[PDB]
This record gives sequence, structure tokens and C-alpha cells, in this order.
Amino acid sequence: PYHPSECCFTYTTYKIPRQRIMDYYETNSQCSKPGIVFITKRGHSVCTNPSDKWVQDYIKDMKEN
Amino acid sequence: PYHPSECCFTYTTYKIPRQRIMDYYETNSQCSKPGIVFITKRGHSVCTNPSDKWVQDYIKDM
Repeated sequence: PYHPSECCFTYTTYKIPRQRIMDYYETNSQCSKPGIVFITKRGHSVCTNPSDKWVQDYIKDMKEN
Repeated sequence: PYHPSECCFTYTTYKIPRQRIMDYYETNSQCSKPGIVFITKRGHSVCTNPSDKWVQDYIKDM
């Protein structure tokens, strides 16, 4: 219960090609900036702005229900 | 970092037995509060208050 939290302090400016993306999560509400971290198929974690349309579109398309 | 960074929003109030500690790092300077993260032998990450004496004592010995 004392695990640290992941926060984003900068955001990628490039659109990560959709075919390279596996997973995402939203950073902790307590972080000082909003953040969506995408995890690629190779295992890299990339901070992105939740307010970018491509971010929102990827998240929509990744819905599993 | 374009990858995310670790921050601590809560600290433990109690000392981790020194023999269960394997490693440590400091959270990112951009974090709102400064944190020392200890890595235990079980592989756990534990947020601690850098102003706690036992934390400073462990950090020095490491």
C-alpha cells in the first residue's frame, strides 16, 4: 500500500502508430498533470496528452466490452 | 522523461527492517513532494519520507 504512482511530466508530440500499441492506463489523479501512458507491443511506456484527439480515439478503439 | 516517472503521494509511517531492503531511488524532482523509494527483497517498492531518520540512516549506509 506504499507503492509509488506513475506521473507524466511531458507528452509526446508524435502520434504513435496504432499497430504498435498494446495497452494504456491513466495516471493518478494526484499527479500535477493529466496523463495517458500507452504501452507498446515492445514494452515501452509513453506519456501522452489525454486531450489529444488521437489519444482519445485510440482509447475508444481499445474498448473491450 | 517521456516515459512516466514515480512519485509518492503517501509515505509509510514505519521502519522497514534493514535486512529486507535491497535498493532505493529518489523520486523525480518534478514530483510535488520528495520521496525515497526502497526496493525490498520481495521486490516491493515502498514510498518513504526522506525527512525520517531511519530513512536517512539507511540511505547513508547504502
